[PDB]
Amino acid sequence: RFGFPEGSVELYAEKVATRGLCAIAQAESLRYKLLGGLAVRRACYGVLRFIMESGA
Amino acid sequence: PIKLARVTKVIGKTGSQGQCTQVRVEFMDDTSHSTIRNVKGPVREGDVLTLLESEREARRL
Amino acid sequence: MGRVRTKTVKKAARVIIEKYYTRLGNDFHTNKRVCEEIAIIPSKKLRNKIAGYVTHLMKRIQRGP
Amino acid sequence: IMLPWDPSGKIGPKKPLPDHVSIVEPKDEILPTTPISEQK
Amino acid sequence: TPDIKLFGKWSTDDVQINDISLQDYIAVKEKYAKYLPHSAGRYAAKRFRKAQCPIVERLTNSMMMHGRNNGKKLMTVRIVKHAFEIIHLLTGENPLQVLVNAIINSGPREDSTRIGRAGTVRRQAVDVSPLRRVNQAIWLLCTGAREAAFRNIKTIAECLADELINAAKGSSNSYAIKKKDELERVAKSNR
RNA sequence: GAGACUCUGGCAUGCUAACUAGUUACGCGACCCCCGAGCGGUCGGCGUCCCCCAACUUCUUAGAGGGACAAGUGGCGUUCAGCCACCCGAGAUUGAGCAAUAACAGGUCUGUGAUGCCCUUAGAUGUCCGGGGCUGCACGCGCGCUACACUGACUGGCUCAGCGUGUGCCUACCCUACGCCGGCAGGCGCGGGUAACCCGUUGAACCCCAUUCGUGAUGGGGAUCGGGGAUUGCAAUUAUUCCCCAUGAACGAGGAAUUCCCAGUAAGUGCGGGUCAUAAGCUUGCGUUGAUUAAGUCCCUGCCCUUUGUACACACCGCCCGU
Repeated sequence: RFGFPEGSVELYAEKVATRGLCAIAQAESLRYKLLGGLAVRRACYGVLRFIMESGA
Repeated sequence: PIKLARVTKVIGKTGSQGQCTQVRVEFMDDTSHSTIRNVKGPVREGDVLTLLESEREARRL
Repeated sequence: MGRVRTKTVKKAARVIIEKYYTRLGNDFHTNKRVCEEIAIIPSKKLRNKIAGYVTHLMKRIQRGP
Repeated sequence: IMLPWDPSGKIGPKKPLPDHVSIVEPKDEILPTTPISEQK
Repeated sequence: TPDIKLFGKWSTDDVQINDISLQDYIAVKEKYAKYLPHSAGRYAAKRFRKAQCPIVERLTNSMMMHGRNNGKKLMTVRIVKHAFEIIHLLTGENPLQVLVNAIINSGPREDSTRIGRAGTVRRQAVDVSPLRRVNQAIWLLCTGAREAAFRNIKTIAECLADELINAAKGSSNSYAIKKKDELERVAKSNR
């Protein structure tokens, strides 16, 4: 797309730590749960409980 | 019967809007005699007035 | 147009005296420096206001608990 | 989410809040001294 | 010059501001004089700091008015400088005395407040302070010459001088006096 | 949540260092040549002469640290909290930015490939092309521009800023020195600039100094209408903008009513950016000249706290009695 010449670029996938201080990771997790019928109550408390276990 | 008077101390504002002010004065010719009067404008302790009605003895308005 | 100190300012002034009453005296610009040296405040202006209440306070401690 | 990293750690986010204050305890402001000439 | 301060020509001395009440508010006879109108002019921050302003500078400030002329000190100095010169011819006397005499006998001594008795309009005579006498004097003199010179062949300099001379003395045919006596009339009515 | 916090403004002859922000003293290293004087020294200068081995303080250059805290003083105070006048100095401070719980059937499906449900879908509500209209006029309402003149209009000469932007864009395009021709619409040639290096010392207006006019709906005022010129584009009619001659209306400080605002603030004056093939009576920033009046209160309009009273609770735009 961006018209860079060949070989001018390189990609590195990288593991992350601290699943519970970032938020986007929690939001995208929360997405599919709500899609699959689940209770808005059980889920919201669960992610909330997990984030607090993390260190926030 | 025009008169003069210096100011001694300011008591408080008055009026429907806080424009007049209560003062106490002595007449600059005898020191014992004294009255209290309403004035308009910025007035400070240490001033001199040109009284016409030499006696009114005003009260709370 | 008014100048009152808040709880953060006052409480720390209390704690500082209750530890370091020997370091301090009656001069502001020395009391200023020692507070910087012992404590780690995030801001220059907060540093100032604390000490100014400290010094006011020492003059009370001279006489009368 | 509100982060805790108030002083530094592995990584320091713009150290501490403008209003949180920490005193250090002396342990040493006692010093019952006398005119001892302890050369050293 | 290290002993006298003119406006270039005439002097702040040889004049006697002749009252006690209107003392302490007029800066003309004081040895703290100035060669010219406006300085910087810090004299607006506090409450009573405006009392320590030279009286001509006060006058100069008030002239430029009615929107067609704002921020035109220099124009007004031209008017003032021409104005004091024309005074000099007609009577051969320091205009400063002619100025204070007007300011003296132009400040109303009595007025009525708008104490409408909580919505039932009926006033009550009161007394007036020195500083407000000084201000309404200047305001009345300035809005004299102006309306006289609006659609006329005279200019502000002549009309200013004419009203000024007629107010120093009691001429009874000047805007300043015709209003001053009116206000005293109304006060004595609802006295 | 307020405060604290961030940005900006105001101070430092102290530090740091400089042709791509950039000088200022010395040498004048040159000023040109008399560049004036004058029979000479001495004064004069803004750019023109450079590599850059003649200083950086004072613009804007920009980083660090410093500085102001009701600290010293006199009164007042439950002598606590704190308040007023002062000594040195900037003495609460221009200022903005960020902004809580609970909410309104507030607005936006015409900002979105954010989306439900209904409608339509080859003779289309899709998507292209030609033209027109969104601007049409017996009337009413609001945000603004110009003016009602002599504190002025016209004609010539003097003298000073700052925030900014600028060439190849996602599907189409710059700011301009210098010369030559004509008033501008301009138009031909060459140069500079991917930028405080070019425009650029951004030679701005109002102001200021001198001539003409003299209360005359007058040379104030410039709507309306005729005629001619040029420029953008594929295309100027319902004149899209601009220039020149003529045309020369209402309007004499505005009734009841009502808006905004107390320090570099109001007001006057004009430069830039957005929109932009063509362009500002609008908005957003910028400087420039620079006042009057207050330093108080709850009377009109509204807000917060406590006490009280209630037949209201979609909550006084309420409930409600009779003929």
